[PDB]
Amino acid sequence: IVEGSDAEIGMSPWQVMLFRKSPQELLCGASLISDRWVLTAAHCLLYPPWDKNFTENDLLVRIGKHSRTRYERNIEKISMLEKIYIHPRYNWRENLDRDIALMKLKKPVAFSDYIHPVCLPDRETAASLLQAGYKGRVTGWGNLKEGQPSVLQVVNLPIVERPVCKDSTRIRITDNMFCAGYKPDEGKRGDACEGDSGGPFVMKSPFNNRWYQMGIVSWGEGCDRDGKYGFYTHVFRLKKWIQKVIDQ
Amino acid sequence: DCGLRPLFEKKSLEDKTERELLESYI
Amino acid sequence: DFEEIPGEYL
Ligand SMILES: [Rb+]
Ligand SMILES: [Rb+]
Repeated sequence: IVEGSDAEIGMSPWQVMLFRKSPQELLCGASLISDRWVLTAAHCLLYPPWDKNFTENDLLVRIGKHSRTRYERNIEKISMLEKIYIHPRYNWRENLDRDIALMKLKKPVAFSDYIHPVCLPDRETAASLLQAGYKGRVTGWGNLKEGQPSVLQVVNLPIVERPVCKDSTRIRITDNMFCAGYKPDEGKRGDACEGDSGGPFVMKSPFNNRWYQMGIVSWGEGCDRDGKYGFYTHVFRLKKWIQKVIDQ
Repeated sequence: DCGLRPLFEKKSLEDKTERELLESYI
Repeated sequence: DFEEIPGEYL
């Protein structure tokens, strides 16, 4: 997060850290959607252009964290992947279309004040809140610069209109993506940055007071570049795949 | 139980920037 | 830059 602010304690309890066992480094963000399921970007696990192809035995899920680097004893919970699922049609070759994976944890995790899952939108929720001008919130331990937080950062950002998104890049934007960020004019900054991918884009419902994850941090070009925006996976468009792997 | 925070929503306490989100949903 | 995690968890 570039131009974000320090998260308050317990502000994002669904916020999960994706951590490399060896060498021990942060890979990406992710979110907790249940007690055994974690939602992240597929590009966090698999990206052939960069020889990246992480396995289940390769990583650790750390939930309940505030601090980037300390091991928060008695607060945070570290778990093991029982299995990883990438969307059969994730497009790494062209545009990172369908950048979404599900992780099944080796054991259910218990909820505390620091650990609590986020809701997944239902069709009418996505309809009323996934609108241009409406702000969503991203959190992450990623670069604060186009360098590292000591604590979880937040930034609130507006969703931008499809046309403006399409005209700011050369990449082919699909119906499974939405972009978010301020216009150079609005002259407000903030953006995800390296380290932040796979974390959640979330909105609070004005009807029932809940937090809904609407996007996943996917791709962008630079951090907090003018006229460029963040691309996020459209979680409701992929909802039916998500239910599929969870019941099956 | 989804989306209601143990420390905020459940104690009827607001975080310090949520109002920025709610005010935008017109 | 990370502090040592328990081996319990590896
Ligand atoms: Rb274009
Ligand atoms: Rb921007």
